[PDB]
Amino acid sequence: MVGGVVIA
Amino acid sequence: MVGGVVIA
Amino acid sequence: MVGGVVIA
Amino acid sequence: MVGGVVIA
Repeated sequence: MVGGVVIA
Repeated sequence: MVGGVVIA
Repeated sequence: MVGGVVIA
Repeated sequence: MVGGVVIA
């Protein structure tokens, strides 16, 4: 699993 | 700005 | 699991 | 301004 999140 | 990332 | 929240 | 982030 590779995963990523942003709130900008 | 909030970020995060994983493996795995 | 990867989660993120902003209030602003 | 309130932010939060997690794994996992």
